[PDB]
Order: sequence, then C-alpha cells, then structure tokens
Amino acid sequence: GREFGNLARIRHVISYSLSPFEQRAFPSYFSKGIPNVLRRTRERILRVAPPFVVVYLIYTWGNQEFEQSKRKNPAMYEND
Amino acid sequence: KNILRNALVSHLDGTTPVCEDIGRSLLTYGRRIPLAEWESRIQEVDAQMLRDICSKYFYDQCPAVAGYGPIEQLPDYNRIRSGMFWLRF
Ligand SMILES: CCCCCCCCCCCCCCCCCC(=O)OC[C@H](COP(=O)(O)OCCN)OC(=O)CCCCCCCCCCCCCCCCC
Repeated sequence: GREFGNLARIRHVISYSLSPFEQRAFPSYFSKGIPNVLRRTRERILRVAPPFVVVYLIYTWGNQEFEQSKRKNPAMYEND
Repeated sequence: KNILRNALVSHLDGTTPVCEDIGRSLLTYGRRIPLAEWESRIQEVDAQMLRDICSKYFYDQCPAVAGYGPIEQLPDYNRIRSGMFWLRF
C-alpha cells in the first residue's frame, strides 16, 4: 500500500547523480570535515554542554561532602 | 542475424535512404561498405563472439540513466548498477 510510485506528488524537480566508481569515496575528507564538525559543534555546544558541566560540579561536591561527612569532628572530645 | 539482414536490405530501399547511406558512409568510414561485406560480417558472427562482445560492452559497466515523468519507482543508481551484473555469473 505504501511503496515507491505512490508516496508523493513532485513536479519540475531535476536530480543529478554520478556513479560511485566515477567519484572518490573521500573527496577532501579532512579539509572539509574539520570545518563542518566545528560548525556543528559550535551550533550545539551551548545547548548540550552546561547541563553536563553542572553534573560534574554536583558529582564532585557530593563526593567531597560525603568525604568530610566521614571526617571526624574536632569539636567533640574538647570539653574533657 | 536474419533480422539484421532484413533490416539492412529493407532500409536500403528507395533513392533517399541509399543517398543517405552513401553520405554517411563517405563521412564516417571514408568509403561505401557494400552489402556483400555486411553479409560476410553478419555470417561470421556466432554465439560465442556475441556473448564475448556483449560481456565486453554490457557486463559490469556503469550506465547512463535518463528518466522523465512519474519516475519515483525508477530505481536509483546502486540498484541499476547491481543489476548490471549477476552473482551467479
Ligand atoms: C541568553 C543567551 C545568550 C547567548 C550568548 C552567546 C552568543 C550568541 C550569539 C553568537 C552565536 C554563538 C553560537 C550559537 C549557537 C546556537 C544558539 C544558542 O546557543 O542560543 C542560546 C541558547 C538558546 O537560547 P534560549 O533557549 O532562547 O534561552 C532560554 C534559556 N533557558 O541558550 C543557551 O545555550 C543557554 C543554556 C543555559 C542552560 C542553563 C542550565 C542550568 C540548569 C541545569 C540543571 C541541570 C540539572 C541539575 C541537577 C538537578 C537535580 C538536583
């Protein structure tokens, strides 16, 4: 019922493609991969990173608070 | 071979296609190839050299595809390229 031939109505659209044996599999891989990755990470880093930053701060604070919770209070054994 | 013989002789009928064949033969081959030479080149063709030449020109070759109309179910290039050979030879 839902196969190729009856998916959508498309008019006046031209597509050009070439054979995979005709073109390279890695056309300028590093020289255009690096700026594209940098663009994607600079468009998403402010939405993604600060929650995990404050997870790191909460994790370190909780671990150190537990460590000083196990620490001996020097105020005890001071009266006698 | 019989269909090709009929096609060549029935095409060379009337003054206009004969003049057309003369003009194309002098422009392309540089000479007019007679029908006896065509018949000799037809009768030297057998099944073994036909499948050899067809494997030379059709098997595992990258095709050019041109579609116009409702061509969404026309397969893309990987499926046609994979259909250009058989896994069983
Ligand atoms: C006011 C924004 C100013 C931005 C200045 C930066 C320069 C902007 C212009 C140059 C372009 C730089 C690249 C742009 C990349 C995409 C755009 C972008 O980053 O936009 C800012 C982004 C979205 O802004 P918007 O959603 O409108 O802000 C609502 C804030 N709630 O908003 C952000 O990224 C802000 C995200 C802040 C998130 C704070 C979360 C704090 C709480 C975390 C709790 C986690 C759990 C804690 C523990 C719970 C249990 C104990």
